[PDB]
Amino acid sequence: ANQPDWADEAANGAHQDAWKSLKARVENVYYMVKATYKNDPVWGNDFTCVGVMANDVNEDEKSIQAEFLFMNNADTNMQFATEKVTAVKMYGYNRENAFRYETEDGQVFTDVIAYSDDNCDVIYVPGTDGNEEGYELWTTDYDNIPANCLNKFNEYAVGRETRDVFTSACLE
Repeated sequence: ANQPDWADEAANGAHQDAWKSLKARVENVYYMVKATYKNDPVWGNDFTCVGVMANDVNEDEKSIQAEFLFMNNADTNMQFATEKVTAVKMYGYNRENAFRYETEDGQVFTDVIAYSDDNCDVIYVPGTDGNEEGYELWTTDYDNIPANCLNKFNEYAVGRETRDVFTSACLE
């Protein structure tokens, strides 16, 4: 199958619920505190300070409209954006476990939830089309990292070097 040992629905699916994760973002802001890579087609090159908030809950499509803040080398200050995100299935799952980001002009990019709890996610970025493979970590409070997600993130990102993404310094 060419997939990570953690993509195992029978074992891990109760903690890999993307649709529930997308909707959590409607009630609370999510911030990307750490990642293991620096160039993404969605975030940009040398990205930092990524966070999100969501609206336009569509149960039929399992999609939301996401508003991102983020920083990359395209500009010196905070940038904003709007994209559609849809909960989809990857690695042979019965139940949606993946984030399909869609740009206005139809570009699609899909990341997989490796692990999630009510206030955090660990998100995997397969990196195909020659992109960078790595891991992300998100929480509802950039000052406070939930330990289960951190634990899972350090485990799954083993052998990779970690770096900060959204810290307090982002909002001076």
